[PDB]
Amino acid sequence: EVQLVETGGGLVQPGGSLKLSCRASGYTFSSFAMSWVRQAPGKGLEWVSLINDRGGLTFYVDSVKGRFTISRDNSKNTLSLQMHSLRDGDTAVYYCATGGMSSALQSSKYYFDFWGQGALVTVS
Amino acid sequence: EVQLVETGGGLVQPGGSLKLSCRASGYTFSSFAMSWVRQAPGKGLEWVSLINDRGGLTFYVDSVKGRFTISRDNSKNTLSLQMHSLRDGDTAVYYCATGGMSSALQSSKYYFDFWGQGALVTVS
Amino acid sequence: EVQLVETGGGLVQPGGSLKLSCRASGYTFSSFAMSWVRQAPGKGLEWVSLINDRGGLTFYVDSVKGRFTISRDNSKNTLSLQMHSLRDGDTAVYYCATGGMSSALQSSKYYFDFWGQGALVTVS
Amino acid sequence: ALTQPPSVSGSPGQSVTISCTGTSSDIGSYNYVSWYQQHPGKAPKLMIYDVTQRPSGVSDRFSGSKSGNTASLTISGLQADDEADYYCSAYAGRQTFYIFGGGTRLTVL
Amino acid sequence: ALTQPPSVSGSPGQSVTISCTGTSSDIGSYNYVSWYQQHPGKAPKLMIYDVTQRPSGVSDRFSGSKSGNTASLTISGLQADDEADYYCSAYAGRQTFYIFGGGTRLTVL
Amino acid sequence: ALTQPPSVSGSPGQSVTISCTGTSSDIGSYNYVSWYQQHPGKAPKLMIYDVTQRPSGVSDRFSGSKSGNTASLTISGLQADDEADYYCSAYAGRQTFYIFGGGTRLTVL
Amino acid sequence: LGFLGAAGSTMGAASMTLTVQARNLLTVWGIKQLQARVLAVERYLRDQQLLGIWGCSGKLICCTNVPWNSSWSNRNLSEIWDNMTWLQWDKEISNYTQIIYGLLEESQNQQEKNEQDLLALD
Amino acid sequence: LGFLGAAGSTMGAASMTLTVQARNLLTVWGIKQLQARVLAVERYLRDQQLLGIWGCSGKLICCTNVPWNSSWSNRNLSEIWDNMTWLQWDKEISNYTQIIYGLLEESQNQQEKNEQDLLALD
Amino acid sequence: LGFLGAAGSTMGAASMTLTVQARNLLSTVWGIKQLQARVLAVERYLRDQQLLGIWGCSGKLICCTNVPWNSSWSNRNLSEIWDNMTWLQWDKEISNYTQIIYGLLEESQNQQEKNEQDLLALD
Ligand SMILES: *[C@@H]1O[C@H](CO)[C@@H](O)[C@H](O)[C@H]1NC(C)=O
Ligand SMILES: *[C@@H]1O[C@H](CO)[C@@H](O)[C@H](O)[C@H]1NC(C)=O
Ligand SMILES: *[C@@H]1O[C@H](CO)[C@@H](O)[C@H](O)[C@H]1NC(C)=O
Ligand SMILES: *[C@@H]1O[C@H](CO)[C@@H](O)[C@H](O)[C@H]1NC(C)=O
Ligand SMILES: *[C@@H]1O[C@H](CO)[C@@H](O)[C@H](O)[C@H]1NC(C)=O
Ligand SMILES: *[C@@H]1O[C@H](CO)[C@@H](O)[C@H](O)[C@H]1NC(C)=O
Ligand SMILES: *[C@@H]1O[C@H](CO)[C@@H](O)[C@H](O)[C@H]1NC(C)=O
Ligand SMILES: *[C@@H]1O[C@H](CO)[C@@H](O)[C@H](O)[C@H]1NC(C)=O
Ligand SMILES: *[C@@H]1O[C@H](CO)[C@@H](O)[C@H](O)[C@H]1NC(C)=O
Repeated sequence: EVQLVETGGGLVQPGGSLKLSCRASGYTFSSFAMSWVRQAPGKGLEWVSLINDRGGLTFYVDSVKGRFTISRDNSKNTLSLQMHSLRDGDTAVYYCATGGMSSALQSSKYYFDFWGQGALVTVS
Repeated sequence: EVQLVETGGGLVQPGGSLKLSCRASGYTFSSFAMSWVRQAPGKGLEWVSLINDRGGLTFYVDSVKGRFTISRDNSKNTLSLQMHSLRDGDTAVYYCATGGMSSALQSSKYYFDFWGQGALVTVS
Repeated sequence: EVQLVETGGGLVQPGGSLKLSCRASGYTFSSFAMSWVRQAPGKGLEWVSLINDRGGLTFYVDSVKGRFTISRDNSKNTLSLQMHSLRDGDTAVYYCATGGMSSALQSSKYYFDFWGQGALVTVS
Repeated sequence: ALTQPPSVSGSPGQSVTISCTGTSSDIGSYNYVSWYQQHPGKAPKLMIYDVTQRPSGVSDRFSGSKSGNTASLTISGLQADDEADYYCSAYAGRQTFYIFGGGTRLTVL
Repeated sequence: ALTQPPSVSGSPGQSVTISCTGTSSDIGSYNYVSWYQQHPGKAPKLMIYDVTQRPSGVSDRFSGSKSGNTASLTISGLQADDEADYYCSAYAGRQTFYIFGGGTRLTVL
Repeated sequence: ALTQPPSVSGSPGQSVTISCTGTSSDIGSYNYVSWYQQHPGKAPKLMIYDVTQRPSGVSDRFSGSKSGNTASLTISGLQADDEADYYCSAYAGRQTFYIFGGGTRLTVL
Repeated sequence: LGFLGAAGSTMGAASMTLTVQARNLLTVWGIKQLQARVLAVERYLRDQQLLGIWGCSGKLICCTNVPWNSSWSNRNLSEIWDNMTWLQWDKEISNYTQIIYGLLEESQNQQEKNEQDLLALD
Repeated sequence: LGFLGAAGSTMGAASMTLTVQARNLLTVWGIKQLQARVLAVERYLRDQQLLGIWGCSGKLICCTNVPWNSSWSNRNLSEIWDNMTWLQWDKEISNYTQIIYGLLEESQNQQEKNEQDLLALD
Repeated sequence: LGFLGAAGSTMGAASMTLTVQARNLLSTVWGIKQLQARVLAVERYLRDQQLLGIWGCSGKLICCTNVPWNSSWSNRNLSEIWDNMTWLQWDKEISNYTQIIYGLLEESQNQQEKNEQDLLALD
């Protein structure tokens, strides 16, 4: 009964910025890596970013290295994503996912396990 | 008299893999670095791969970086190239040669003296 | 004042090699980084080369990365730029400038304080 | 990107396969080829992780395999609940972490 | 290179703004946007170093700012001296260090 | 690849200079040029190792040099037995290791 | 948690407290105290030299190139890093530690030779 | 000049000659000489271990990832490196010295964990 | 062969056994005598480790440096130095030049440390 709930505004003008939040429950938040994956309205799933369990290491796709910042706060069970400039091609449903990397003392994952409901980011 | 005998090669279908073994006789095998050089039937010579005298270090051209594997068993004299995947482009006489690197305690080679006879690798 | 007096010259074969020299006065030579910036005859500015305070560090644009050598003699308070091979796009007035980098101990610059009068390099 | 067919179909009681083809630097070298099932209007769910394993609470029907540079998801039974888009995700090393393929339409007759 | 207008103009006593647009790795992340005024036939000179800071000895009139990925140079009443070309310069990072925009012809009516 | 003339033709007793041209990052910076002689039905063998040296057992007529961004093989007075393809090669750095120039058919009239 | 405070703690939790237990590793009565201090110094230097020859000098958490052999412990990563303490683990693999250290030395020797050749390839 | 000769020079000038001081860190008098030698060895090794836990082992000028807090000293680089000596600086930041050391240790721990995790990203 | 086993071997062969001779540097009248001997051994080891440290070779047994070799010290070719000579004959040959080499290594490391510090200053 793992829960993941995304929050944040769904309508943005081109060239602006947007912060999404994502609250987790039902598991130890600090023990798992987290990621954001996007799905365009007419396309499939595309990975956006990943962050480590402790919150220090961040990784991104080539197209978003200078625009997106992923962060987490384990003490508030919160995953945040700050998007700058947010071009028209970034319009998508953004899902939280649990998994994608491990702490080297845990078994490997390399998969996305629990999936969140999703939030729709529309670029005007 | 130094001589190198390539005992491999033949017809192979695309998708299949082939292994070429080049025995060496007449000199101390473990003291020389070895390489594989490719000559297409209608073209000139092309360097493919290089292995050190100890055998721990391997280098390839970018084209065959993930498909070829060079190896050396110093004890039973044999330089072996295992070509996985493969394509129509890699149709060629493959020569083994004694050079291309040095131990870093001896003089610099950067040439390929003492050449083998050459095995013919044909891809349908 | 701070005066940067180029000498050099300009009459060079298209495949030739030239050396510019630059003298500086009015300030402590060994404490500023130096650079070369070129301006094509009637177009905008282009940064060419950067040298540290001690002469140990060189940085170049990619278009000259294998051709130009920048050097400094702190004892005689001179800067020099050795160009080899060259090309048709190298027609320009070259200027010395003080700035563009600073050691960790001192304050940051990332800009050019004083620009010399320069010299025109033309490739026939 | 990974290549998948646009559509696969069959009637209840037979088994079907969904192919996922990549390159040597992703599918071949790294045996972490997960599969996801996305119900229309809902979020995806994990069906098989690694290249053969299966999470708890997922039916034995879904199975996986990999030969050469081709991975495959085999679905048996076809109880007509699985009206969904299937995706294959593959770890591709550093700098390119994960690559997803195009969706495959599963139609139950 | 950076994108910068080819010319600006105005009357004496009026102010103008010279814009200069770069990318996120060039103007946004690094606040080292110098401005240089080159009279024709003369070597350039420094008029702004950093987004706001002005050199010692340069006339007070010159100022500038940065917002987002756009930097701008703000001048004051165009005295007859201020007829020259104005070039930007942004610290891109390591690798390619500095990039210099085009010239802006400033015309006094 | 290196650029090298497709063929040359020489007369016995007259010296022939087989050339080779590369780029500044490869043949120029790295002082390791090498010339090989390949008979039509035989595996190649090595005539010039490094720019000017010659291995024991190879006739003293074979020598070579480099200048600027080019290199040249001189084989002195032509003999009847020197009917073969010639190749130049050069160490080009720890990335692209060795680059081989095309073949030069040496015709002896 | 102070010195040895993680002794009964989970290995994955105890592995964050290495520094506290590393900082604390360093006429007749004068001779006795000097023998104890010299012994402590020699033990520290032997451990540091042993880390050095493995290529792990200056580190507290050093990854190596020696694969783990199932014979030493056929236990999954969870059973070691999440459920066990370092004392239980130290007892579990004590028989093989003199083997493991030897393998580490060999791998570093090969690595050093490799590094040497690359610095010359040019 | 020789040992401690740069003591009256500026910090950016004294920092150019760090090896000169570094090389000088290594019965009535039998036991006293032995105690002095053990003391010198102990102090040197404590300094080397302290550099080690910060990730600065083997270096004399070691850059770190701890930002400078303006409460420790708010003087700019032209007043610290060009117009100050090391002894004056030591007096200036003495109170906050242990705080800096703690942050340095913590920083290395995080950077020791993160690097390990990267080496696990297959 | 164990401790000092590669003494009559060539330096090429002997260079592969450096760990063997590295581990043998560490372990009231006789009390004071043995503590003096142990402290002497510890001080000599630490002086060698500090000397390696100020050369940028800390933690290494085979350390490449950025100091060119000067023919004046010895003009021998690598086919004699490494393949036809022992470390004892070598060490005797470059005994008169050891201090110059040590000074050059120290200055090279100081220049490299300043260069590395500046390369991190750049943003
Ligand atoms: C002791 O173990 C219990 C669980 O059994 C845990 O809650 C507690 O933190 C442990 N204490 C220490 C110091 O490891
Ligand atoms: C693992 O340990 C066993 C028992 O000590 C040994 O025989 C075996 O060779 C080891 N594994 C490998 C891969 O060498
Ligand atoms: C590890 O093995 C134990 C054995 O009891 C098992 O319970 C546990 O689920 C395993 N953990 C894994 C596979 O991550
Ligand atoms: C280690 O060796 C001792 C003595 O041979 C033996 O009693 C003990 O069971 C061994 N331990 C393991 C874990 O094999
Ligand atoms: C001492 O300070 C004076 C300036 O007051 C300076 O010229 C001199 O170089 C300094 N001497 C040393 C040894 O640092
Ligand atoms: C250290 O503390 C004392 C007492 O609180 C204070 O007087 C002194 O100025 C401080 N030292 C500094 C700021 O260097
Ligand atoms: C001594 O030299 C001989 C050859 O002269 C060699 O075979 C032998 O291995 C050497 N002994 C050692 C220990 O190197
Ligand atoms: C080598 O040594 C000689 C004298 O011993 C000296 O003149 C020469 O400059 C040196 N060359 C170097 C260090 O390159
Ligand atoms: C080294 O010099 C000796 C003569 O002193 C000679 O016999 C040997 O061939 C030389 N080796 C090389 C590689 O030049």
